Amino acid sequence: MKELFMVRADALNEALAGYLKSKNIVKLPENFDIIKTSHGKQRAPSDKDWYYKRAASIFRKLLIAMHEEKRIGVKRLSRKYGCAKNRGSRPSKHVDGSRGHIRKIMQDLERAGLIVKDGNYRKVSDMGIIETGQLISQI
Amino acid sequence: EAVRRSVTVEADVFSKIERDVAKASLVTAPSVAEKFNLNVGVAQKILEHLCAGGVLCCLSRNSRLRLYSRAQ
Amino acid sequence: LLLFDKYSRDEVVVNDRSLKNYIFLRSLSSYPHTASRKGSRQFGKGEIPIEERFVCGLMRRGRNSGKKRLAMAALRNAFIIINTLTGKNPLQVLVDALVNCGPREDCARIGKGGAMKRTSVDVSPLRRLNVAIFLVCKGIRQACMKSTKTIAEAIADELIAASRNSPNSFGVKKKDEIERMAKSNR
Amino acid sequence: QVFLGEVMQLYNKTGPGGSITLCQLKLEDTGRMLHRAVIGPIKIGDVVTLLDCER
Amino acid sequence: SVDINLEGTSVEEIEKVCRDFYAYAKTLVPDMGGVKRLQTKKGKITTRRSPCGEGTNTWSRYRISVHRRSFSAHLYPSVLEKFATFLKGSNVEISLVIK
Amino acid sequence: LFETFTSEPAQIQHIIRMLNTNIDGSRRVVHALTQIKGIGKRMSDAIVKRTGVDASKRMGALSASELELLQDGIQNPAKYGIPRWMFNHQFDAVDGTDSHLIGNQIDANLRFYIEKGKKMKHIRVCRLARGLKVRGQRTKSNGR
Amino acid sequence: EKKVIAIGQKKTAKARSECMEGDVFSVTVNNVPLRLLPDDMMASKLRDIITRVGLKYFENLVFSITVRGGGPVSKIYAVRQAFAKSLVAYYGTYMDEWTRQEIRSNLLSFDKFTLVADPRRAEPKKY
RNA sequence: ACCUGUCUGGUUGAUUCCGACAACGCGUGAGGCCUGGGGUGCAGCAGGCUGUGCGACGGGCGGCGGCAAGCUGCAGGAGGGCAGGCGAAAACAGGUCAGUGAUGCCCUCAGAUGCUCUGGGCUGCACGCGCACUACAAUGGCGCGGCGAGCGGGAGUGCCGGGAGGCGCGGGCGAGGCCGUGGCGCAGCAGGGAUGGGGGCCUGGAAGGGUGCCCUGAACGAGGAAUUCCUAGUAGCCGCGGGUC
Repeated sequence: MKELFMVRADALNEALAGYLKSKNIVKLPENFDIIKTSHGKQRAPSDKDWYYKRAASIFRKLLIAMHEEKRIGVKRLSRKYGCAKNRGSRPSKHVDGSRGHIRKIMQDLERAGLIVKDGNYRKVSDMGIIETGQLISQI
Repeated sequence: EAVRRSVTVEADVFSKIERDVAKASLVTAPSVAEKFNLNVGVAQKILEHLCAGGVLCCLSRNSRLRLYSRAQ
Repeated sequence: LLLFDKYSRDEVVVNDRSLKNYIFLRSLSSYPHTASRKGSRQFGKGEIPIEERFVCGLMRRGRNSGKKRLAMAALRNAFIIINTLTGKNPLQVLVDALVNCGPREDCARIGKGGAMKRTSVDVSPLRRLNVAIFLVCKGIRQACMKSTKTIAEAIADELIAASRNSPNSFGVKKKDEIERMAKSNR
Repeated sequence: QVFLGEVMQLYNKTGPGGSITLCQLKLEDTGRMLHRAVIGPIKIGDVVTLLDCER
Repeated sequence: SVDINLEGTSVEEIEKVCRDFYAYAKTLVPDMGGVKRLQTKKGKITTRRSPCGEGTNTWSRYRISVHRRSFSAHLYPSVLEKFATFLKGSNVEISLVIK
Repeated sequence: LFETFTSEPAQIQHIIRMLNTNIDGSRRVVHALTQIKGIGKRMSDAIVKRTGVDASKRMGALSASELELLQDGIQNPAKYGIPRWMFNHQFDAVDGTDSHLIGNQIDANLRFYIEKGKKMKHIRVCRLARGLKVRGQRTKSNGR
Repeated sequence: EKKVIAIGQKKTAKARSECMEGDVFSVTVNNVPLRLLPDDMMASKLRDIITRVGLKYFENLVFSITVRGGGPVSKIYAVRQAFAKSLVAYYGTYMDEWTRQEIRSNLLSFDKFTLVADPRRAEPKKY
């Protein structure tokens, strides 16, 4: 997927996140407005639509892992969404992301048919390939 | 010395700083916050508002600093 | 080739014959960052560009150690405010800051015997440039620490006030403070 | 008034630290050759600025 | 399908082993693969020198490194046995996988 | 151009009296609400998001209508859909009902805590009655 | 058809480059085109090489640069060395050689590390 | 007794060498050496791997010194004092009897100075001191998006949960940060995270241990006399992994 990269990365993200919100294919949890998103974070995310903006970021990470011909799970994906925890007087150690909402945000990407599992790894499917193709045609 | 710069606009500084930024060549958001007693947070959105009007053209859009100069 | 894609290094006139050897104005990169091994050859501080010598003076006081990308981004901003406040080439206003802040004569203690006498000492051109960099990077940092001034403004504040000699700039009121101690002992 | 001085000869690093060296200094238009103590790093072929107004 | 795997800590011994084995393998087969050398699996132990706390932080680093060599072919099991009899005068550890 | 200027409010009360606390109108509502003893930077993000007042408004600029939308949001946060695990004083020792202590309630709980412990000869409040460090901390070198 | 591979590297950042006789000049470093690089210092350190050599030598040459390892800034000098090394290796293979000597002399006088590796590695002290 | 050898001088990191010399010849140490690091020749094989070599000697050139040793600048060059390793003779009443099935001697051996179990202590605290950690913030902090190392190469996965964590399969990993951007905006303030309260967990037989959530939010606004470390991919900043477990 060479044409994935030939548009701007963050400009892809709200175009992707606004797609997942408009098509209603990712569903909000009950406590979405108060999730720390890691145990290293100090506040909840300030953005009201942070949940979609992450769903665009996760689906982009599965897109590039398919471009690298590599399989990615939820636990390895949380490491990409971890920050460095202010541990008080101790040195600030890197901690992992919150796995719980990442698992549900990928299950909604299975319901839309974007992400189809291959063995024990979920992979991007042809439906995810096509629907990105109209998006990056428009960016 | 404790300073807490006013987070308000009193309808007399806004035309005062609009006359002031029309005077100067280049102004930045912390500079009006020191020359006047404004928070630089409200001073940031004023100069974006004077960029929305035909008062000053946007120079550099960076998160560290947003620079503004007079139009034409 | 132009600095920051905007400013030409070629049309920068260092008027001082003393510092013309050491202020490096040969266009080698659009950015200040050239990771060259010029410190090893014992005089190559006059071979890395003056803006790279300047941004290395910024990244100071421990917490900013080595943050050159932060400094030259905060100089990329600092040259736009300078150029649109003055019209001059911001490299030309930078070299005019350092020739107006390097102390030409200094006070030091010299004695071959056990008794040492404080005497006036002439300053080398490369030392004159080294401590011109040091005095303005102190005044930039100390004026932007616990105030509403940013790093990108305090560069623009000091280097403008250093280029037109005035007691506001921290460099020349420390340069003249140094040279007064030379006349204090001679 | 400041007089610029070109260094032809370097000898005798002195002082406590050894930074200060005595350098035989040429003036441009006159040619008058004078020793002078210079603190920083110096090379033969540099030009130094003197402001002592006495020598 | 034979996988001749051999591991050794001494390198001047394990190079004499692969040399005489390749002198033995070219007598057998010309489709024999060349000797492939896998990653030298190396390990270090860092240890305080003093048996007490009187000295400076004097740390002695001891290292072990085992060198691996491999051979791959598809031969007859009687040839595998005469290969096996050949590599028992060698102190290199020998293990074989027939898959 | 003041009238076409919209974003930041013209007149703001400098301090607001609420729940026996003074909260500065200069701060924005999530940062202003944390001056209340018992409301931190995480709980105030929860209260403003659940109630629905604008976080981008300075707190003194708030009307009395949305201000009473915040004080009941503080008093019973379980009404405003806030989960149990984000509470100050949850799973109580006597009543056993999850709650969130605000203002003078914490110290009156804390004054009750040392008072009930000194009656029962509790060691942990006995060191706290003498100001000694009572957790796993070391007390030879530091805390002097 | 025509394709060369040359590698340049900083501290532990290694960078391959592949130069081909494509339709139009393009530099897609790490599968990302040069105009859409998020790091502008990555882009400008490529662009001043094009400014030094001049755009006429990059007429039809497509550079698909990949980089791995190292940090942010050592990745800049990894590809900057690898971009110039693959440029001169294309002229040495597929074009006339006296221009390649003309180009190499242009770059070596410009900056030494554009075409040769910086031997300066992370050399850690002991305790 | 001792001295010369083992030195007037020059030189070297080196008692390294040049040289003059009642000394001449040797030997340890130094060097040579061994390991890693960069450059590429060949060979073999498949975040590429490991064999074999080459490559630098201060060689060339200029100037000093000239039986000179050498020093110094430049060119060439991937490289012109790279980082380690072994490390002489003599010492010291240096430390270790608490590493030892290494041990002399002295003392103890049944109400034991033996072993083992349980509990407590080694973590007590008006105080003095060493080394570090985190800071005092705007060159910052917080929230998202983007890009992201090496040593070490075993581990991810699916599901539940807000987090910690849990469960079931199971050949299998990557950081602070930086960039972009939103908020705060000089405030003991969204700096700082000490102390304390309530809840959830992990390990273990056992929490004073660790972790997670909420809340409380201390001193500290640049630190006296003093004093440490450091010359280039170094100091510093910044994490990561391993030993312990």
